[PDB]
Amino acid sequence: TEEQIAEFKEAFSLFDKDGDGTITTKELGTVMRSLGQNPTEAELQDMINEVDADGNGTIDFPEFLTMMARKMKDTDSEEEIREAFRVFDKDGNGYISAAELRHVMTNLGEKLTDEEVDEMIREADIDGDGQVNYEEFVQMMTAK
Amino acid sequence: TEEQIAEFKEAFSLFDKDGDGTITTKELGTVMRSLGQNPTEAELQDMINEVDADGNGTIDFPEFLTMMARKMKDTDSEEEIREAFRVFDKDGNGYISAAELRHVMTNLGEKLTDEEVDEMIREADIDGDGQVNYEEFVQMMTAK
Amino acid sequence: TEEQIAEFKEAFSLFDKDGDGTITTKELGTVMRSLGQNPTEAELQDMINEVDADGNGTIDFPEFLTMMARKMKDTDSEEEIREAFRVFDKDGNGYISAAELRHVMTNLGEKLTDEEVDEMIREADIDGDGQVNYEEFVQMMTAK
Amino acid sequence: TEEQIAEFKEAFSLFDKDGDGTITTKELGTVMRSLGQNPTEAELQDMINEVDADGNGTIDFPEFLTMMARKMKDTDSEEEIREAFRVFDKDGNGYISAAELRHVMTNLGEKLTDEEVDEMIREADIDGDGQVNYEEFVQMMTAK
Amino acid sequence: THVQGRVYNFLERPTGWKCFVYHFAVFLIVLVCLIFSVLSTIEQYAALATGTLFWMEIVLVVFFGTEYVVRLWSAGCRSKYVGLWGRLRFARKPISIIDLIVVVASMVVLCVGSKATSAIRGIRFLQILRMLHVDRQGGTWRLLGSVVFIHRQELITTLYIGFLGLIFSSYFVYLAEKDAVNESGRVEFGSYADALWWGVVTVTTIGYGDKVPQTWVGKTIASCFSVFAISFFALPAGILGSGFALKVQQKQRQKHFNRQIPAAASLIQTAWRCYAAENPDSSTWKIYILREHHRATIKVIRRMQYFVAKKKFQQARKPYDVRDVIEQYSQGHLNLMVRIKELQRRLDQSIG
Amino acid sequence: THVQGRVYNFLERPTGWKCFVYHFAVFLIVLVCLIFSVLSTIEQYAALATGTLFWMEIVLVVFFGTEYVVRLWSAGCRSKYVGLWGRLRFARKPISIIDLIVVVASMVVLCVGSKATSAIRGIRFLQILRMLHVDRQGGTWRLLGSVVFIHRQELITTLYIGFLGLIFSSYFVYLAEKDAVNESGRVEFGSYADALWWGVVTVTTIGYGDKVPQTWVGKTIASCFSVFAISFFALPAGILGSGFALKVQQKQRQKHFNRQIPAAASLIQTAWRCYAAENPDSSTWKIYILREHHRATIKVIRRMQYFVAKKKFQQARKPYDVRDVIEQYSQGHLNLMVRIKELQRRLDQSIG
Amino acid sequence: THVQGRVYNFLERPTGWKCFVYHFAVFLIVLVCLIFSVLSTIEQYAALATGTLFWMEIVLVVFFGTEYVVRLWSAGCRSKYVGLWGRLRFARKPISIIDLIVVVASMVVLCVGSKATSAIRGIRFLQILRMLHVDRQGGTWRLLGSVVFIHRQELITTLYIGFLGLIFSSYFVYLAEKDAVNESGRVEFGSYADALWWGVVTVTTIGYGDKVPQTWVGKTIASCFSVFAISFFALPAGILGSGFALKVQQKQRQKHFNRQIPAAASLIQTAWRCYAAENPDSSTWKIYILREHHRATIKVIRRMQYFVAKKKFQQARKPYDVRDVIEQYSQGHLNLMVRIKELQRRLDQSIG
Amino acid sequence: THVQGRVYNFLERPTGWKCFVYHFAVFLIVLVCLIFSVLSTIEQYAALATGTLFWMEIVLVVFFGTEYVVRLWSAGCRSKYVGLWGRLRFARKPISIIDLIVVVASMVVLCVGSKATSAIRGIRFLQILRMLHVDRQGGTWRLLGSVVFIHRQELITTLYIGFLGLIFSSYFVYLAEKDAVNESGRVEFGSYADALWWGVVTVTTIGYGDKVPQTWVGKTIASCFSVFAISFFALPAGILGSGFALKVQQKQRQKHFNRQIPAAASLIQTAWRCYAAENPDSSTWKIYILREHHRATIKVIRRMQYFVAKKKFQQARKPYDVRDVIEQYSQGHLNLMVRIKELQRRLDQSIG
Ligand SMILES: [Ca+2]
Ligand SMILES: [Ca+2]
Ligand SMILES: [Ca+2]
Ligand SMILES: [Ca+2]
Ligand SMILES: [Ca+2]
Ligand SMILES: [Ca+2]
Ligand SMILES: [Ca+2]
Ligand SMILES: [Ca+2]
Repeated sequence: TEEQIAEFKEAFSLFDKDGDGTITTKELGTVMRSLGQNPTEAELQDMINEVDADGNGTIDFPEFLTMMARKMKDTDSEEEIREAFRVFDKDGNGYISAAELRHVMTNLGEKLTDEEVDEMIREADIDGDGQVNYEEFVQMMTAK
Repeated sequence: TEEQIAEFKEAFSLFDKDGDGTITTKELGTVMRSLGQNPTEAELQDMINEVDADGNGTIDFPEFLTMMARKMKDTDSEEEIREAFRVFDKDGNGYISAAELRHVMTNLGEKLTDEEVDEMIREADIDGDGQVNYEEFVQMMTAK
Repeated sequence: TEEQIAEFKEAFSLFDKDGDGTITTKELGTVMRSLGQNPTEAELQDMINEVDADGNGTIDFPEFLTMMARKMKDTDSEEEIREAFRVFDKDGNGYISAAELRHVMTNLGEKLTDEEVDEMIREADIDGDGQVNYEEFVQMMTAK
Repeated sequence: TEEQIAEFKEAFSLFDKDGDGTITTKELGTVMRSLGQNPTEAELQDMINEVDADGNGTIDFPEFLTMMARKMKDTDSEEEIREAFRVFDKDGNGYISAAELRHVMTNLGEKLTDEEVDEMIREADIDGDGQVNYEEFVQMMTAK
Repeated sequence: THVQGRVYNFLERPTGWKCFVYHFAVFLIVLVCLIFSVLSTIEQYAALATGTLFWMEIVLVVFFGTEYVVRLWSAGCRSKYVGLWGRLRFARKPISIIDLIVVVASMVVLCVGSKATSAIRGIRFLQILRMLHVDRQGGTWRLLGSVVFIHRQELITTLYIGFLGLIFSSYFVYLAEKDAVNESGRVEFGSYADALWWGVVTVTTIGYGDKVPQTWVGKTIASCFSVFAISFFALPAGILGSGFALKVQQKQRQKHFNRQIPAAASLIQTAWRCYAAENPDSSTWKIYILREHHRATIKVIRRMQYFVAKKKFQQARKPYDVRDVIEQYSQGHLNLMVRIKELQRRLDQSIG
Repeated sequence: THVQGRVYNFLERPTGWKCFVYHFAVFLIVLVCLIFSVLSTIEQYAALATGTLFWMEIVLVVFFGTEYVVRLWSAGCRSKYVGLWGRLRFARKPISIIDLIVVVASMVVLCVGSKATSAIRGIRFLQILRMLHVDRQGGTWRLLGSVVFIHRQELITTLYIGFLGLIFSSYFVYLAEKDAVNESGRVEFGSYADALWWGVVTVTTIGYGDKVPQTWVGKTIASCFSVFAISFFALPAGILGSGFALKVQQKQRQKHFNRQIPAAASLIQTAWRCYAAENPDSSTWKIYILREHHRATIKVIRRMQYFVAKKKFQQARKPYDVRDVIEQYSQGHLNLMVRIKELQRRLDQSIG
Repeated sequence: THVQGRVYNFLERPTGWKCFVYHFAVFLIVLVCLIFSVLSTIEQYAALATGTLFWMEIVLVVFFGTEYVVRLWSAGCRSKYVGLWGRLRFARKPISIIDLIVVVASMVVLCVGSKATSAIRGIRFLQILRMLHVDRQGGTWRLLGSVVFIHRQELITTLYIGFLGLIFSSYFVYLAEKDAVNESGRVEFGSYADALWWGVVTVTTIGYGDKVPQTWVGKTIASCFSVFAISFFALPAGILGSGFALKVQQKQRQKHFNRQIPAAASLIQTAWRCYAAENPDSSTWKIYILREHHRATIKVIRRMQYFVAKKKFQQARKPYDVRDVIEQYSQGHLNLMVRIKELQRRLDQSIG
Repeated sequence: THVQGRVYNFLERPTGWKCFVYHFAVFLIVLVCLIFSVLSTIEQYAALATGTLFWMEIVLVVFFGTEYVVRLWSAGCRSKYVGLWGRLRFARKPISIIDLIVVVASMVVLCVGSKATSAIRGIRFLQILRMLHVDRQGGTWRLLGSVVFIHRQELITTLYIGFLGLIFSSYFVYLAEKDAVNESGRVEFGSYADALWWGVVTVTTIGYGDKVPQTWVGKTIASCFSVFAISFFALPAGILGSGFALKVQQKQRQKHFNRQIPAAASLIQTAWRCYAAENPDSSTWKIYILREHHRATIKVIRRMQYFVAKKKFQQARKPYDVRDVIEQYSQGHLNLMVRIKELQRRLDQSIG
C-alpha cells in the first residue's frame, strides 16, 4: 500500500530527528520525554530489542515497517488477551466483579485513571454485581 | 469476627502513618527503627514480599488480613518446627544437651540473650545433662 | 622452520616492549591504541584468553607460536565460514544479492568502509542482481 | 592429647588478639599482613568459610580444633596430590622433565622462588633429562 | 445463580472427597455392567445374563439420560455456553456427542428388541463406549496428545526404521525357507503374508511360537533381526516415558501464581489503550497534559508497549530457565552502569 | 542408658560391617527355610522336609520371639516410644504388626499340629511373610510410594488408555473369529472371557502361544493392536525408571549440611519469640530498651519474622535451583544500589 | 529462473499442505504395489496379481523415470549442482543412486520378462526398495545416526556384556542337558548351535517355546540368566529413548535466530580482512590513517580477531548453557570494576 | 627408551587407525576359533573340526604366549610396574591373571591330549574366555560398575519388590490349581518348584508356553500379576538407560582442560610447602623477610591454604553446575562492595 508506506515513512522521519537511517534508544527516549512520561533506561531497551530482528540494537526502516504492519488482530493475540483475564476470575465462569475489575485495573501494572476506566466499563455489558462478561471486551477490542 | 477485623484495622492504621491504602518498605523501616532495631535494606523486602500475594511490592489491607489471620498453629507448622530441632540432635533420640541447647540458641542466627534463654529452659522438662525432650517444647509452643 | 621461528620471535619482541617473557593485556592495549583503534577493556581479554592454553591470563612464547602457526586454512575453517553465509541467503540456493551483501557487510558487526567492500565485490563473480555465488568467495579466501 | 590441645589453644590465643571466643576475617587479615603477605579480601573468606562447619562465618575453638587435628596424610590426600601431577605429564608414564617441572612450579599459581625449588629437586631422584619419578615426591610428602 | 454453579462444579469440575466417590461409583457400575456383558457369552451362565444385563441397561439408560439432561443445564451456568446456540455449542464437544449417541442408541436398541438377539449383539458393544464416560475434562487425552506432538519427529523416524527392517527381514526369511517342512506335516511359510505375520509377532517380542524358522539360514536371519530391530519397535516406550518424566520435572519449577498478576494487568491495560486511541474523541488523550503533529508518535508508542507487555507476559507463564537469569543480569548491570554514569556526570559538573 | 541406644542402633538403624552380616545371615536363614518349604511339595523329598522344616520353624519361632521382645525395649530407648502407651505406639507400626502376627501364628499352628496336615498347609504361607522382616526402616517402600505419588497423573493416563485399547481390540477379535476351528479339533475363542485372556497375554508381550487368531481379519487386528498398544502397558517402566534416575541426579546437588544450621536456629528462635509474647509478663520485652500503644506492632513484626524465617528454612532444604540464583542476584544488586544511593546522598550533602 | 526454484522446493524441500498430499499419494501408491506383490504368493489370488502388478510396475516405471529426469533439473536450480559435472555430483547422492538403480532395473527386468517367472521373482524385491523413496532430505537417518554416534561407548559396552553373557549361559545350559529327552521322542539340545539359538531366543524376551530346558540345573541357569541379562539386550531401547527425549528438550532452549546475525557478519568481515592483508597493495590498509615496521603487528592482530570472532560465532549456535552466564557475569563485572577504577583515578587526580 | 613406550601404546593404549585394525583382526580370529568350536558338536562336521580347531589352538597358544611375554615388557616401560616386583604387580591385574590362566591351561590340555576327548571337552570352554582378551583398559566394566554403584538403592528396591511379588503370586497360583489336568494327560503344577518356574518365565515377559494356568482363578491371578509386576523386573532397563544418557549429557559440559592447570600447580606448591615447614632448617622461611613466636601461625596458615587449594582443585574437575555461579557471583559482589567501601572511606577522609 503506497499511502501506508508513505505515512509510516513520515512517522519514521518524525521519530528520527537525527539525520540517519536508523533509530537508537537516545532518540526514542527523547521523543518519549518530549510528551512527559519519564521512562527508565531499561524499558527503553525492552521496547527496542523487541522490534528489530537483527540483534543490531537499532531499528532500521524495514524492521520498523515489519512491526508496524504486523496485524495484531488475529487468533493468537485474541487467545493471549483472553487468557490474561482468567487470572482475575473466580470459578472461571467468565464473570468478573465490576468493582473487582475497577480495582485490579486502576491499582496494578500501568496505572490507568478514573476517566479511562469509567469509559471502559460504560462501553460493555454491565448487568449487576458481576455479570461483566469479558467475552464482550475481548470481542470489542479484537475486531480491528 | 468484627472486633478482630477492627483491631487489625487499628494495627494497620498504626503501621501506615502516611495517609494511603497500602504499606511500603519505607513506612515499615520507619516503624522498625522507631523501636531501635537497625535493620538492613534486604530483610525489609524479605518481610514484605512474603506477605502480599499480588507481586505488587506493597501490602494492601486484604492481604495484611489474610496474613495476620493465617493460623500458624497447625500440623504443617508443628512438623516444620519439630524437624528444625533434629539438626541439633545427636543419635536422633529426641534428647538435646541443655548446655548444647543454650549455646546453639544464644550464639547462632538471631541472637537471643541470657534472660530469654534462661526463661525458655526453666519452662520445660530438665532432668539432667541432656534429657531435654524437645517434644515438650514443640507441644508447648504449638498449642495456640 | 628456522626463519619462521625467528620472524615470530621478532614479532613477539615488537609486541612486548616491556622486558619480560610474557604478554599482558596492558601491552596489547598499548600496541592497539598505538594505531588508533580505541578498543574496550573486554575485547582485549577476549583476544588474550583465547590464545593461551594455560589459563594463566598471559601469553608465553610457546603458546603464541602454537597460535600463529595454527593453519587457519583447513576444512573446519572453510565449513564454518561457509555456514556463516547461509544466514544471509534466501531460499538457500547459494546466491546473495549484491546490494543485500553490500548492506549487510557495511552496516553490521565490525563495520567495513566503501573502499574495502567495493574491492571485495570487484574480485568475485557478479553476473547481475544476485548471482553472487559465495562459493567463489569461500574458495578464494580459503586457498592459503 | 592434653599437650596437643593446650598448644592449639596457645595458637588460637595468638590468632585472636581481640578478647573473644571466635576468629573473624579482620583478625586473620591483620595477622597475615603482620608478616608482609598483602592478601586480598576474597582469599581471606575462602580460607575462613572452609574451616567452620556452621556457616556462621566465624571460627570457634571446636571447629578450629577439628580442622587442625584433621590428618591430612591419608589415601584421599595422597590420591588427589598424585592426580594433580598427571596434568604435567606427557605420555602419562610418570616421568616429568626436570626443566619442565622447574618452569611449571616457578611460573604458575603461587609462585615459589629459586631457593625453594632448587631445594625440592635436590631431595628427589634426578637421573637425567626427565626420569623425575614423582612417585618419590608423593611418597616423601605423604609420610607424615 | 449458585445452584447452577454448584451442580456444574459437581458434575464437570470434580474436586474434594464427596464427588470422587460418586464418580468412582458410576465407574464401578459401568464395570459391573461390562462384566455381566462378558458372562452373556459363557454357555453356562447365559439365561441369567440376558435378563440381568437387560434390566441394568434399562436403569442405566434412565440414569445417564437424566444426568445428561442435567449436565446440559449446569453447563448452561457458564458464559460461553449460555443461550440456545450456546448449549448447542456444548453438545458439540466430542464427549457430549459420545454420550448422546450411547444413550439414544441404547434406548433405540432396547425398545426394538423387546419383541439374545441383535439386541444383545449390539448392546455388547454399546456397554463398551461408556468406559469413556469417566474422564470429563479430558485431561488424559490432552496430556498424551501434547507429549506425542512434541516428539513427532523421533516417533516417525523410529516407526519408519522399524517397519523397513520388518519388511526386509521378513522377505529374506520367506526366501530362505519356503519349502522346508515343519517337524509335523505342515509347511509353515507357504506364503509371504505368513512371513509378515511371523515378523510382526517377533519384532514386538511376543513370540507365539506357532511360526518358527527351520533352516539354519532362517535362524541366522532371525537372530540378527531380533537382536537389531526389537530395540526400535520397543523404543517409543522409552521416548514417551522420559518425556513424561521430564515434563513432570518441569512442574516443580513453576513461578508463584502471584508472580504473573501484574504482567496480565499491564497487558490488558495496554491492549485497551491501543484500542481507545483509534477513537480520537476518546478520553485516553488526557494522560498527556491542542496537539496535531503528535498523534502518530503516540499511536506507535502504544503498539510498542503492547508488544513488550505481551512478551513480558508470555514469559511470565513458562517455568524458570536460563534466559531469565541471562536477561535479568544484563538489565540490572545496565541500570547500575547508568547510575554510575549519572553520578560521574554530576561529579564532573560539580568539580568542573 | 548406653546399652539401650547401642542395641537399638544394632537392630533398627543398621550401620557398619558388623551388623550387615547379621542381617544377611538372618535373611539367608529365612531363604533356607523357604527352600525347605518348597521341597515339602516334591513327592520325592517329602518325609525329610516335613521334619527338617518343622524343627527349623521351632527354632525360628524361638529366635524371632526373643528378637521381638528385645526390639520392644531398644525401641523403648527412644523418646516418642517411651512409656507403656509409648511401646504400644511402637507395636502399632505396620512391620511390628506383621512380626507379631507371624510369630504368634506360627506358634499357634505348630502347637496345634503336633498331634503334612493343615499345619504345613499354613506354615507354607507363614514362612513367606518373613521375607518382609529384612527391611526395617522401610526405605524401599517409602521411595517407591513417593516416586509413584509424584507421577500419579501419567500412570493413571497410561493405564486407562491401555485398558481401553485392550477391551476394544479383544472384543473386535472375538467378533472376527468365534467359529473358526483350530488346526486341531478345539474351538479357541468360544467365549469373550477367552478373548480377554488372549488380550491380556498379548498386550504385555508374553505370548504363551495357546490362543492365536486364525482368520486373516483377526491377524490384521492383532498386528495393529500389538504394534500400537504394547507401547502403553510397557510404558510405565520408562516413566518410573527415568523418575528414579532424575531423583538420583538431584542427590548430587544437595547443599552442604552445615549450610542449614543458622536457618533452623533462627526458625526456632523466632517461633519461641512468637509464643513468649502472648505472656505480657514475660521477659522477651527486655529486647526493646513503659509501652502501651506499641504492643500490637511488635506482635505483628514477630509473625512476619516467623513466616520469613520458615520460608528461608524450607528453602534451605531443597537442592540448588534457578530460583536461588534469580533471587540472590536481585538481593545483591538491591544492596549495591542502596549503597550507591547512600553515597550519592552523602556526596550531594557535602558538595551542597 | 523462478520455475526451477519452485519445482525444486516442490520435489526436494516439501513445505505446506499442497505437496505433503502429493508425497502421501505416492507413498500410498507404493504401498498398494507392495500389497499386490504380497498377494502374488497366495495360491488363491495368483493369476490376478501377476497381471495387475505387472501393469502397475509399467506405470510406476514411467512415473518415477519422468520424476527423476525432472528432479535432475530442479536440482540443477541450485549452485553446488549446476553444470554437467554438477548434476553428476547430484546423481552421486545415495538416494539418487538408489532411485536410478530401481528405475532402470525395473525397466530391464520387465522388458526381459515379456516373453510368474524370474521377472516376478525379482520384482517382488524391487518393489521393496521404493519404500526408501519417501524421505528426500534424509532427516530420519541423519537424526538416528547422530544420536547413535553420541552414545557409541555405552552401546558398545551393553552389546559386549550381553553377547558375553549369552555365550556363557548358553554353553552352561548345553552342558547341563545334552541327553535329557523331551516329553516327546526328540532330543532338543543335540548340539551347541541349538543352544545358542535358544539363548538368542530367550535373551531378547521372545520365547518361541520350541526349546525349553528340562533338567532342574538347566532351569536354574535359565532363571538366573533371564533375570540378569535381559536387562542388557533390552537396555539400548532406554538409552536411545532418553537421548532423543533430552535432545528434544534442547530444541526448546535455542537462541533467537536473529541473535546470531552480527556474529556471522563479523566472522565474514574478519575472515576477508585476514586475506586482503596478504596483498600489500590492497586498500584495507586505509583503515589505519608510510608504515614499515608496523605490518607484522597488524597481520597478527587480524588473526587474533578472526579466532575470537569464530569462537563467538560457534558459541552463538549452541543452546543456552551455564558457560554463557558464568562468562557474561565475569565480563560485566570486569567492565564495571574498570569503570569504578577509572572514576577513582579521576577523583584522585581532581582532589590531588 | 622409545621402543618400549611405542610398543606399550601399541598393545595397551590403542589409538589411531593402525592398531584398531590389529585388535579387530585378533578378535575376528578368536571368533573364528569359537565358531569352529561350535561345529565340533555337530554330528555332520565333526572330524574336520577336531583337527582344524586343534591346529588353530596350537597357533593361538603360540601367538598369545608371545604377545603376553611382550606385554610383560612394554608394561615394564611404565614407572609403577618397573623392576621385578613391579612386573609382578602387573601380572596381578585381573586381565593378566585371566590371560596367563588361559595360555598355560591351553598348553597343558593340548600337550596332555596328544595321546574328541577331555582335551576338546575342556578346550570348548577355554576358547570362550579369550572373548575377554579384547578390552585392555577395561573401560566397559568400569563404566558399568560405576553407573550401577550410583543407583544401588533403586536397583535393590526394584529387585526386592519384584522377587516378593514373584514369590507371592507363584504360591497363590500353585494353590489355585494343583489338580486341574492339562488339555492332555499331564498335570502341570504338580509341585511348587514348577510354579516358581512358571513365575520366573512369566514375570520376565518370555512366555515359553509350556506352563499355562487352567482354572479361571489362576487366569485372574496371572492377569493381575502380569499387569502389575512385569513393570518391575523390566524396570532396571530404564534406570540404567536414563543414567547412561544423563552421564553422557554431562560429558558435554566439561570445563576446558586448560582451566585446571593453575589449580593443580597451586595444590602441589602448597602441599610441598606444608612439608618443608616441618624442617625448621629449611629455606622456605625465606619467603617472609629471627622469629620465635611466629612459627605456629605460619604452620597453621599453610594448612588452611592447602585445604582451600585442594577444595578449589577438586572443584575444577567436576562439570559446570549452579554452585559455580552461586559462588562466583557472591565472590564478585563481595569484591565490588569492598571496592566501593574503600572509595567511600577515602572520600570521607578527603572531605573530612
Ligand atoms: Ca537517529
Ligand atoms: Ca537492526
Ligand atoms: Ca503508606
Ligand atoms: Ca499488593
Ligand atoms: Ca610484557
Ligand atoms: Ca600462560
Ligand atoms: Ca576475635
Ligand atoms: Ca562458626
